Amino acid sequence: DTRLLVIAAPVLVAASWALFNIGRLAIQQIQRL
Amino acid sequence: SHFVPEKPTYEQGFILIQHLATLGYGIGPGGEITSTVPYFAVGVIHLISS
Amino acid sequence: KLPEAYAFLNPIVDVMPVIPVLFFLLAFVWQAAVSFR
Amino acid sequence: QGMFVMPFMTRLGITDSWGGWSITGESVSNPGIWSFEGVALSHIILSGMCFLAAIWH
Amino acid sequence: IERQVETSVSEGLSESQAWSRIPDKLAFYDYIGNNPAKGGLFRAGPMNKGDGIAEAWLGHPIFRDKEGRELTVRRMPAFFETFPVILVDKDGIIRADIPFRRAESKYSIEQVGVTVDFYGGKLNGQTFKDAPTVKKFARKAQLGEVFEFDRTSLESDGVFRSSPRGWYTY
Amino acid sequence: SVSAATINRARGLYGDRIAALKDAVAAGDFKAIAEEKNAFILFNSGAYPTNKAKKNAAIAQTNEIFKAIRSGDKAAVKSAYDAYMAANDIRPLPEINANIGQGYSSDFDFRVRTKAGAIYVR
Amino acid sequence: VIDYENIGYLGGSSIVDINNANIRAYLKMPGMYPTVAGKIVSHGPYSGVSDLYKIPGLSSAEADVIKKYESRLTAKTPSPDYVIDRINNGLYR
Amino acid sequence: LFLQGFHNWTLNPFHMMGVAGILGGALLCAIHGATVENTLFEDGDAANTFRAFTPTQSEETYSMVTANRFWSQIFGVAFSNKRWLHFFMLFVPVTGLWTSSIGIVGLALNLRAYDFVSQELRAAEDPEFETFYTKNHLLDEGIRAWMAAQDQPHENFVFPEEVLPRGNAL
Amino acid sequence: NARFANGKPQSIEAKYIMRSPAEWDRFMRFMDRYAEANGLGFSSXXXXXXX
Amino acid sequence: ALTKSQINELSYLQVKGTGLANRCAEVVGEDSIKPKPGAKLVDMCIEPKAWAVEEEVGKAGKTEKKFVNSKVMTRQTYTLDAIEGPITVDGGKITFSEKEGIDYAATTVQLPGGERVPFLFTVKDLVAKGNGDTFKPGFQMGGDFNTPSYRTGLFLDPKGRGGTTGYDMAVALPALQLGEEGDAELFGENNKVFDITQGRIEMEVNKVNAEDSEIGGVFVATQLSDTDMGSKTPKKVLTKGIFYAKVEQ
Amino acid sequence: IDLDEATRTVVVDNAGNTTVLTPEQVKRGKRLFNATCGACHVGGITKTNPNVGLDPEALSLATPRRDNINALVDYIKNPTTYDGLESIAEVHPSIKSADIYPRMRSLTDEDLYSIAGHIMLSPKIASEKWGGGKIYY
Amino acid sequence: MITALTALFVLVSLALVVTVPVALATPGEWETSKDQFNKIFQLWVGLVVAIATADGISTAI
Amino acid sequence: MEALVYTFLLIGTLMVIFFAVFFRETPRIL
Amino acid sequence: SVFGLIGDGTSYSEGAAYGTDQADKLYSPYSVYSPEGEKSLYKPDSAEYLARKKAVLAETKNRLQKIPGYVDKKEWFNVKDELTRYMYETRGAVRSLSSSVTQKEKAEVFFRALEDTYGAATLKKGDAVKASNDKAIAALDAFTATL
Ligand code: CLA
Ligand code: CLA
Ligand code: CLA
Ligand SMILES: CC(C)=CCC/C(C)=C/CC/C(C)=C/CC/C(C)=C/CC/C(C)=C/CC/C(C)=C/CC/C(C)=C/CC/C(C)=C/CC/C(C)=C/CC1=CC(=O)C(C)=C(C)C1=O
Ligand SMILES: CCCCCCCCCCCCCCCC(=O)OC[C@H](COP(=O)(O)OC[C@@H](O)CO)OC(=O)CCCCCCCCCCCCCCC
Repeated sequence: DTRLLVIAAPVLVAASWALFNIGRLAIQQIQRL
Repeated sequence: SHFVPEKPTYEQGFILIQHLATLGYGIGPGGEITSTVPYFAVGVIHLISS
Repeated sequence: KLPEAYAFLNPIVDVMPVIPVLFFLLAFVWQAAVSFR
Repeated sequence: QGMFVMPFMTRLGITDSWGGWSITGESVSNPGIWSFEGVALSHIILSGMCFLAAIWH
Repeated sequence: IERQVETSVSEGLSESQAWSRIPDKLAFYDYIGNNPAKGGLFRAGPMNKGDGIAEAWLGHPIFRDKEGRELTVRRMPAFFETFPVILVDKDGIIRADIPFRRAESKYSIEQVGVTVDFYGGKLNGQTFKDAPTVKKFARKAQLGEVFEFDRTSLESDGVFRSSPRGWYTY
Repeated sequence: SVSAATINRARGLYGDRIAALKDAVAAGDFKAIAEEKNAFILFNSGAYPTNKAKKNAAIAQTNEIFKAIRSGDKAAVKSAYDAYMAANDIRPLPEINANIGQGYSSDFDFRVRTKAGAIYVR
Repeated sequence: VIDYENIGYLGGSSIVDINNANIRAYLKMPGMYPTVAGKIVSHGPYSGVSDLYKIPGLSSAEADVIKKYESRLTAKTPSPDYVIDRINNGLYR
Repeated sequence: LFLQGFHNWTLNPFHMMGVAGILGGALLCAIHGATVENTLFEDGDAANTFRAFTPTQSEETYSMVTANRFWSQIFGVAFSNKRWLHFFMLFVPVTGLWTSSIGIVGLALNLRAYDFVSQELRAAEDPEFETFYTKNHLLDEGIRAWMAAQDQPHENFVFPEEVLPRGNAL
Repeated sequence: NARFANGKPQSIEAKYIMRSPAEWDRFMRFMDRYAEANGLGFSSXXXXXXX
Repeated sequence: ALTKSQINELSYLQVKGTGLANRCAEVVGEDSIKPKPGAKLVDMCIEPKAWAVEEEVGKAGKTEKKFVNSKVMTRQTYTLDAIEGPITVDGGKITFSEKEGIDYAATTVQLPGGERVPFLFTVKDLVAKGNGDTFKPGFQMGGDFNTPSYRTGLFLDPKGRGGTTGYDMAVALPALQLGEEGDAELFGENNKVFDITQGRIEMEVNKVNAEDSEIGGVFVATQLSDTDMGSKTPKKVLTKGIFYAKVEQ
Repeated sequence: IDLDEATRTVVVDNAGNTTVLTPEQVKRGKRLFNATCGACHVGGITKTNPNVGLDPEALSLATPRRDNINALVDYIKNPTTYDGLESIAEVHPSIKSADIYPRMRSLTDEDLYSIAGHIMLSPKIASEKWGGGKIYY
Repeated sequence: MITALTALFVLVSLALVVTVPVALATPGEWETSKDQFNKIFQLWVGLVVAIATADGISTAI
Repeated sequence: MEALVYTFLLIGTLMVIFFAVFFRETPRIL
Repeated sequence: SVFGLIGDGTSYSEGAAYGTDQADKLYSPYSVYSPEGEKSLYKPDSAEYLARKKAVLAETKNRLQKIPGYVDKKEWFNVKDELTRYMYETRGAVRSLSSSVTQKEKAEVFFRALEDTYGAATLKKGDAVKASNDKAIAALDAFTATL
């Protein structure tokens, strides 16, 4: 099993998920974006 | 992470190794690269400082 | 190759250049959140 | 050769040309401003400047 | 051409009078300077200002190697203003050519020893083992059935034209 | 367009595919003729595409092959198959060499990996 | 020159010229291409294959492969356009 | 690159009128875009000027007098009609495509501006005489000879490597 | 010359008495408007609108 | 143009651009050398300091042949350097017998009248003959060399025709052939012959230094111009300049 | 028409001995050849010396004959000239020169037995493109 | 031990990259939670120091 | 003798441009 | 009637997939971003390449003897050229042949004395070239004996 490619894609996911939720979190928070 | 010690720095498409190489970090005679540990030092310090 | 301790984190290192593009993508996300004032 | 304008140029002293050939059977290194081409060019300048002056009056 | 030759040699005729029964006007039609698609726009005037007035058919070249086989110069398409000289046999394999780079050429006519023999026309039954003239008639036989012209009548150039069929539909 | 090189090609492609059935005339392989029915049909279309009179000659020369093998007289099959190669000039491609050769230059040619496929590489 | 009667002896047929053919024509003779052909091509006009042996510096084991291919070698009259490109033809592969 | 090598397509002056129409068409799109954006009127206090327009306005949103004073004083020659300007922006890209498409009916029947004759004469009697024009013909027989073995695979061009025209060392 | 690697490239004193006098003589005309007049800062966005 | 000693005292970067690199070195002093069987000349610098081309001239009433002083269109690519050849004495007189070096300089020299005359300034296959022995104030050499053709057969006519290669035909006009008479009026041009002709040079040694074993003098060379593979009739080029050599032992 | 056991069958010994390269080892061949040899042998030629190429017509005219696996592996160990008299490891990548060429230091037996397999398998794949130069691009 | 310390170092920095600008861009939640982010910022640099000693000792062992 | 025809037309266009800049019909506001 | 070779990157791979360690099959490359194994087999670096390295130092001393002969006949380019032309190999020799810290120090003294020759050759000072050469050769002849 290529555990690299099985690690490289979630770390794409976990990076793209992370900063985007700072969008989503501060909108459910509603505060001065 | 993509360094292979066989081929020289220009063949594996590197862009910031050579700026650190011509300040005298990890390079020996003839453009042969002794280690990448000082390049690891330089790149990590710029992460935490960022 | 990373140093042998840090060789476990090779795919996490493999994403780290892309991230400065992805800040510039939030700058259009954050306008769409604010709905392009 | 049927040269009509050139004998009038050479009889008052234009003997050399920018192509290095002299009409007196010589070889000149630098004819200067006044050669066959320079005289012919000077009349085209004068043609252009008198043309503009004609419009101004 | 070839059908009228085959029905003449099936009548029992030898070759040099099998080709001489072909009409000259029919040989004129198998010729590149009689294409509508051969000339160009700003080539103005008749076809005879292209290559000259046609005088007479020279002859039908047959090109033989040292094994007595038959070589036909592959004729040029109408696209190419220039196509090289390539001498192919009955199954279309190159026995000879004219080289551009003449250093390591394997198929040059002086190496293969291609011989020329005509049939019919004003040059009927004349061998040519002379290696330049074999090359000269190899370049002529690339285009058309080879005739002899008159380029001095109107000072015709050496270069082609187009038909009323070319100009009407232009 | 019908051209000269399109006649050369179907003659070169399928003149292999007719003459190589000389092996199958010998034992009288009756399936090996029926599997190559389209070889007879498509050489007939390619070798005489403008010439319809020699084409319709080679129609009936092909029919005489299949009419004979339907009865099964192996003597009359070869008595017709000899006439087919001797009228239309069926010829396989033999071996070419360095002096006698260059079958292909492009890899688009119809004789690249054939035994008349060679190149003087230099 | 349009027509030069020794085209086949330059790089074509089995028999190779000694006065005009380049060093690349001696590729197809095994054992020859460095330092035998390099000597055959670096020296002057010749008379025959037997007088190829009169090269200064040509030694015994250098001349063994000459004697092996003395049947494929031959001397023609030198055309001086083909003697300038003997080291470098100007076509590579 | 097919019509370059076989047809000398850039040299056709019907194509040159086409290039002038399309480049001149992108010229007029860049000019009239720029001058309208830059002779605009103050219609608001926003630094953004796009929000200071409604489509129902009776007035002009760029000063045609100011825009005429610009180019007449910079380029020397300027428009003074909006009706003649916008017809001219209609006219130039469109008549580029017509005159270009007339010339491609030239090559359909191979009547083409391929060579100048006397330009090509004097080269064949002076080996000293080279132009950029004759440099292009050597490049055209690069395209003609090298591509055609793999351009038209059905015509079964077998080209020897000594046949193929070629410079020194490449 | 021609890649002699000169400073503002120049191979004679004669062109030094061309650089300096042609700067200066089209400089002294500039001085004749702007001599004997100093100071007067303005603190605006590119006014400098004195005459 | 100074001696070879303080040319060698300059680094490469500070010669680079000065135009020193064509200049032959100079000799100070008058001496003899007396060459030995086994010596040779090693650094044979040869620079032409004036060119001259044969022509038809106009003067008082009569036209005849002479040489115009003419100017070079190539910038600085005209001198020869590092030519060597084994020196020998047989009949008391000294011979040079050129073998190697930069032995050609492809110049082009424009006539008064607009005409360009390209030629090769060669020393190729020289055999000189001295007036005596023992290099001296006035020892003159002279011999005959070979001017080969300017362009070799790989060079190609602007339509793709050459000596070794190229087309053989007028690719221009493919309906020229068409008869018994083909392109035969262009046969004098489709044929690209590699001609080789013979020159002339006459040394005259002026100054001799034997502490460095170096000679120097003034030559006079006459040779033949380019013929574009036998198309044009080449003219007679006369060059004059200074030379220089270093003697072995 | 896959890459079967017949197309993968190449000459190994000087005599007619043939083995079959495993399909992992074709990939090892093509990849390591392009990494180490590929800078000068793209398409089976030699950029630094176009007279001496990787063609079987030019390997079988070498001294000793290099048209098998084993002499190619022997060539990488001990490179000689085209006539095979003197060693060119001074100016050519090898194991005798692997101190002076760093891109040879980590190769093994199975590497060179796969790299030389790629030089042998390739003219069974192309046979005109391999070492044909730019005419067959 | 280095790999485990940098694994904790990445997972702390995930919470920092997320929760800090969400608490900065909130006009209330900084002055109240500043002593919760001070504890983690001081812990974060104090982990950089404890991981630089680890490479420092365990290279020149 | 066609270089006459070439330079007559090139200078011909250069003349027409000179009259087109300096002798143009001016637009008026009126 | 196909089932073409799907080869996701985790699935089967013949010739076209780049799975970065799959088709290598326990040969275990250096890193995953490189085809070659690391450095374990088939080149012992301690084998006889040291003929070539000691041969560099043998012909190093000979060229360093050539230097004061070319200062007298004042040829400053030859001092700068012969100190690079063959001498290029000396850094790749001496650094690869120095093992202990004592040899590295006697390397360091040799290289500074070698660089002060080329600096003095650039400055065109003949007495400083000859003096630094004596400092150089005596630092070579020290370093050769420390083996
Ligand atoms: C700057 C002034 C100037 C100069 C120095 C020249 C010089 C030249 N021009 Mg010229 N030219 C000029 C201006 C000038 N041009 C102008 C302004 C015009 C337009 C009118 C021309 C039109 C012109 C033409 C058409 C030609 C020349 C030509 C020539 C060349 C021959 C001159 C010659 O033979 O004259 C000969 C002139 C004369 C014999 C005129 C003599 C004057 C008359 C007879 C005097 C009689 C009236 C007088 C008032 C008497 C009362 C006075 C008395 C009491 C003393 C010469 C190179 C010729 C040439 O070769 O072209 C290049 C030529 O064909 N020019
Ligand atoms: C449908 C129209 C048509 C066609 C196809 C032909 C066909 C032919 N004519 Mg003919 N002709 C025609 C109308 C036509 N004619 C008309 C209307 C006239 C009276 C003007 C003539 C007068 C005429 C003469 C006097 C001659 C011919 C000749 C010929 C033959 C040679 C072709 C040739 O030289 O082309 C030349 C083609 C061109 C020059 C191509 C021009 C490309 C276009 C038209 C460019 C136009 C655009 C451009 C802006 C033009 C302005 C120029 C610019 C400087 C401003 C050919 C069979 C010759 C012949 O041998 O016949 C016996 C001949 O001598 N023609
Ligand atoms: C350097 C500048 C330059 C310029 C400006 C041009 C300009 C032009 N060239 Mg050109 N050319 C040049 C250099 C240049 N050339 C060179 C060096 C060569 C090499 C020989 C050529 C060779 C060349 C050829 C060979 C041809 C041109 C043609 C043209 C014309 C383009 C016609 C066009 O837009 O068709 C674009 C297409 C259309 C207008 C048809 C579109 C029809 C509808 C609208 C399609 C859209 C439907 C829908 C949206 C599709 C959706 C799917 C899609 C978006 C994915 C134009 C005059 C052509 C020409 O002259 O023909 C008249 C032509 O065939 N050129
Ligand atoms: C010795 C010398 C001189 C040698 C010369 C040798 C040589 C190289 C000669 C070249 C000769 C030459 C010109 C050859 C090219 C020939 C060529 C290809 C001709 C094509 C002929 C032709 C009929 C083509 C048909 C296609 C066509 C009609 C093209 C039109 C091209 C053209 C004129 C476009 C106009 C482009 C243009 C520059 C417009 C600018 C307009 C402009 C000033 C806008 C100003 C403006 C904008 C505004 O928006 C507003 C609001 C205002 C107010 C305003 O003002
Ligand atoms: C320092 C300045 C440098 C540039 C100075 C010179 C450039 C000026 C160019 C003007 C010539 C064109 C004017 C003609 C025509 C002219 O008089 O137009 C004048 C015209 C004025 O039109 P109006 O708006 O007055 O329209 C009135 C209409 O109602 C007509 O019914 O201006 C235009 O419409 C735009 C002009 C575009 C400019 C066309 C440029 C074409 C380029 C020429 C190609 C050059 C050939 C060169 C061959 C060698």
